[PDB]
Amino acid sequence: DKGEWKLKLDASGNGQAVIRFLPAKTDDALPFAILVNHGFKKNGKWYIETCSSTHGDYDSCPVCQYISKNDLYNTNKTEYSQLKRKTSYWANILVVKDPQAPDNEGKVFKYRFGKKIWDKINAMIAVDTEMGETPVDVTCPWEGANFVLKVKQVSGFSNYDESKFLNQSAIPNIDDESFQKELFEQMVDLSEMTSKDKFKSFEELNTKFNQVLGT
Ligand SMILES: [Zn+2]
Repeated sequence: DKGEWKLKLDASGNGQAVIRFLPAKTDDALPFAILVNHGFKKNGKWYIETCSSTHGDYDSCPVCQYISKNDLYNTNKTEYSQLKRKTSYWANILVVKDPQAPDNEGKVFKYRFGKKIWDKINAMIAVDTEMGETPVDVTCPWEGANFVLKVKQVSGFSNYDESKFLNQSAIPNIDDESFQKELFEQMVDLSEMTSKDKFKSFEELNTKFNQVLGT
């Protein structure tokens, strides 16, 4: 009821589903949105904000400024790991199979994910064409491929190692214009996730950052 789809886990902490990453909503759009941010707690307070480096602006981020000016990477590894920028991704997807919530099947939602899954998408296209490997754009409605989402609790964390892409396949009914029109219709504007309004001014961030660090 918000537009975002999530994999629902069981008591054991297991989850599986089949999703289909969708292509760019428009010709000048991208199938993925890249977002960077910071998230850490200090003095009983949380600093959870987007990082202006998402669009190459490190100056407008107080954390990056702090990390850099204090050479934390070299003077305090620990602190560095806690405060370092974190990259995630957004995409539009078509839920194929969702055992835990069958009502999602056949619908389009925005889906967020990390490097572990992003690499699987890229490993499909960044192949060795010198050895004859066939690249595959998994987001193509005709020659893309469904992705099986598998989660398992490993060492207390959600592990996605078993997630993988299946064989290439065209989306069913994709040739039907009405279906195709509705599919792209339900896709949300991914650039919206990285627009200017998603970043607070430097002064506001710095103010919050300082209260979190106690300055
Ligand atoms: Zn930053």
